[PDB]
Amino acid sequence: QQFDSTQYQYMNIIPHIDNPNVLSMTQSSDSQVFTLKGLDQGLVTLSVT
Amino acid sequence: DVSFVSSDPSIVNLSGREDLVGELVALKVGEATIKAIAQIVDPITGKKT
Amino acid sequence: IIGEDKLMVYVKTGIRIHSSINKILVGNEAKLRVVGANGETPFTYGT
Repeated sequence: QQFDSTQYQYMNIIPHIDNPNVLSMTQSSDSQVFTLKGLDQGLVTLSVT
Repeated sequence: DVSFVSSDPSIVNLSGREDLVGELVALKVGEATIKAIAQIVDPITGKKT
Repeated sequence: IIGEDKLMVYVKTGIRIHSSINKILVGNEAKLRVVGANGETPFTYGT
């Protein structure tokens, strides 16, 4: 079962990236949602804990 | 992947077997299309797209 | 009978490269591996 978005404010969310110079990240005004941005040509590995 | 397909292999053939190479040979006077197709493999389901 | 249990055996295609990083500094390293194209790890094919 998924948790409701209103419970993610109780969670320690930690994103993980190998190459932040090709693909950058920020967290949004919702704790459940992150904004990614491409900066130069390449490929990047991503996960979240 | 990139894979290649000739409209008549007897006017223009590919120098392959499994036809990823993009190398071609002209065999007769004529006109042909070679279609190239770029495809990703899904690493979670094995689906080509 | 005192028990029954059930191994699922999947038999499945080709190869890919795998690494958890694809950037390296000058003077640094990264260890690369093969993995199968379905997901076959060096545990089960590497022998």
